[PDB]
This record gives sequence, structure tokens and C-alpha cells, in this order.
Amino acid sequence: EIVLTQSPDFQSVTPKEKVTITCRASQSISDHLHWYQQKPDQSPKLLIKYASHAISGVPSRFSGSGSGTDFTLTINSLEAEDAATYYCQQGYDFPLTFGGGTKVEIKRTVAAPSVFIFPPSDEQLKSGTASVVCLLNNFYPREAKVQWKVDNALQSGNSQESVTEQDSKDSTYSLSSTLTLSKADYEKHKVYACEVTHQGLSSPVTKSFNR
Amino acid sequence: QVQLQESGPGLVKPSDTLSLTCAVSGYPIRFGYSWHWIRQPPGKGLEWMGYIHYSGYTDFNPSLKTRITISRDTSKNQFSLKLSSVTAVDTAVYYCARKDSGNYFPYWGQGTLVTVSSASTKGPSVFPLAPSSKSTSGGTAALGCLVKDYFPEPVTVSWNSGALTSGVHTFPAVLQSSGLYSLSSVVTVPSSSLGTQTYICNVNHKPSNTKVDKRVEP
Repeated sequence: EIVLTQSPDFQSVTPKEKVTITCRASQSISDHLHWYQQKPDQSPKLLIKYASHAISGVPSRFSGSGSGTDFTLTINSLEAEDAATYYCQQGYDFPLTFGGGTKVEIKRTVAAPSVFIFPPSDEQLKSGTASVVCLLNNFYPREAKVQWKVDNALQSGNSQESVTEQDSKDSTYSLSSTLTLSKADYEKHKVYACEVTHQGLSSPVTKSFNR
Repeated sequence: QVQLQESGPGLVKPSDTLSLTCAVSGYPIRFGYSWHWIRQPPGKGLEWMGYIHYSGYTDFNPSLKTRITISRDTSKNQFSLKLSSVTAVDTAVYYCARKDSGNYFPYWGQGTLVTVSSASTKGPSVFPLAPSSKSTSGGTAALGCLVKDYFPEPVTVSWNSGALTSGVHTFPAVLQSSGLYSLSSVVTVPSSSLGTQTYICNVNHKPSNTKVDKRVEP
């Protein structure tokens, strides 16, 4: 089994800039090497036929080069759509193998999160459980802090967070924090608050509701 | 113009046998290119399992072997995959492809997920999230459906039957303490639109065969 090794395993680049990825191989694979682009929740896409032959649909920005032990994929100008993970695989010999994969994150100018808060549904109160969610809409970078306050009391161990993949268009992340409480405990309180701390924000922003 | 699609069970108990089938359309397997099975565990790299030639020839990857068998049914234009003594590691998305020539795959399947758990299936509940109370602001507001307590993944959410696709964020599910997946899908719309425009989340769940639609109103 031939083993391919890509570098870097993770990469963060500014838009409209050159991006390079290297793929070193255990044995010389000569001409036979291919490149794939895999966006999240999608099947890999053929970027480059063996050596550097373009694919019929791949932009001019996408390229490649190499022979023997070493191969290099180059993105001449990084675009918003390029946000994905890239794999290299070899076709020299069976069994076929793929690279470790290279994730490329677009480094866009910092933007502040648009925060919203949602009260639990009346239909959910009947269930006996109450879930409160705080929304952090579009924001870069991905790093963010969420604090839950119930009647100005800091809560811990009852919140779960989910983060989405980088957007194809605006290259911005999105985060959702879910606070789960029993109906019994949900109604023994008045004020619920979500505290968001981000680079875009001068001071921590809190969005709250009552009743 | 070749297309491939994979279908099978969403969930399989451990120590059982995984069975999958890929359906080829626009080209008969009996002639031409050889056809492959590729899997990718969540947040990990792709793994090549094996292939079946048009000729009916079959070869496999040495690792994972003795568990894998590939077969085809030319009459239905299909080629199937079987994995035995399945464990938690085998949890992955599975791909259909075409070796083509020179061992590069130009055409890939949509990909189907299979998860290995002894747990049973549910059964999602769909709860609406209420949009902002400030309708006078004229700015952008946000609403969404909450999909909770289902197993296993995945679930599919769309808005207004696919009419509304812009500014929609569907968060990846997280495993709750209850042992049930849950997620929220939200979309930002102009606050002025709330009165005139109606918003509906189209939620669909294949394993439990559940299809729920929910209107979102203040």
C-alpha cells in the first residue's frame, strides 16, 4: 500500500491570494497522480487528471504540477467558493489510496456576529422540557464565547453548541447555542440572557427576553 | 452523462452485515469502465474498498478484507457492497464511482450514510422558533425550525418547498445526553416581509419515514 502525505494538513489564507498544497508519495508514482476537491456534505470533485491535465469545468485559477515523489497543487487566486478540503490520490498501483486531506480556510476581514435569541415553543412546554436557543448568525473568525444567564445567574452544563461550515459566498461562520431546561425549572425564573463575546464586538453583547 | 446513486439501510447493529447497492443510470455496467466503492468516516479521509470490472472481475483492498464482498446485478444495472462483522469504526458515508481509465474517478455518487449502533430509531419532533418582535425596525430578522430527538442521522430540512434557499443556515446535529440527535435550521428575512410572507420548514426523516411541515409565526 502506497502512502500519500499532504502538507499542510490545515491552511488559512486571505482571499485573492496564492494557495499551494504539496503531496509527497512513498514511492515514485511517475505521471500518475490526481487531485480532488471535497466541499462539506458533498462528493469529491475531480480537479486534475494525472499530472496536471485540467478537468473540463475547473477554473484557470486551479492548477497543478509534479512528477516522481513530489506533486504540487496551486490555486493562483483564492476565491470564496474555494472553501473546502482537498485530497490527493495516486493511480500508479493498487490498492488505491488517498491523501490525508488538506483543509483550506478563507481568512476574511473580521465581522461582528448578528445575535438573536429564541424562547421555547408553547408546543414544547407541553412536553415538559424547555429549550432556549441563542443564534450567532454570520461571524469571522470562528472563535466565539457564549454565556447563558438565568435571572443573572451563570449557567453551566446545560448548554450545547453547534457550529456550521464556512459559507461558500461570504465565508462567514454561524453558531447556535442551545439551553435545555425542564418545564419545572424553566418557569421558576423570569429573565433569560445570551452573552456573546467576539472580536467584532467592542464589548460583550447580551440579547434577552422575559416571561 | 453517467449518474450513480447509492441506497440501503440507514442503521445497522454491530457484529451484523452491512449491505449496500449502487444504481447506475445512463450507462450499462456490462460494457465499459470498472466500478468502485469508496467510504469516508466523519471528519476523516477517504478509503478505497475495492471494485468490480464490467467483466465481472473483482478485486479488494487488503485492509478490511475477509469482511468485504462485491457483487452485481447487470439486469438492474447495479453493483452491490457487503461488509460483515461490522463495528463502530465502519460508520461512514459510502460512495459510488467509476474507475474510468488511468485509475481516476470522474463521476461520484450522491453518497449515503450508514451508522453502527445498537440503538433503535426515532422519530423527530419539529418545534418552531419565533422571529424577532421588532417588526418596525425594517431590518433583517431570523426564524427557524427546531428538530429534536431523532435517531439516527441524517435529516433533511428545506424552506417553502425549496423556493427559499437564500440566507438559510442548517446547523449540523449534535448528540444529546438523551442519546438522540438534535439541530436547528434558521433563515434570515427582511422584517417587513413577516406579515405578507408565510414561512414553512419542510422536515424529512428517512429512517423513521417521518415528514413534518411547520409554519413559523410570531
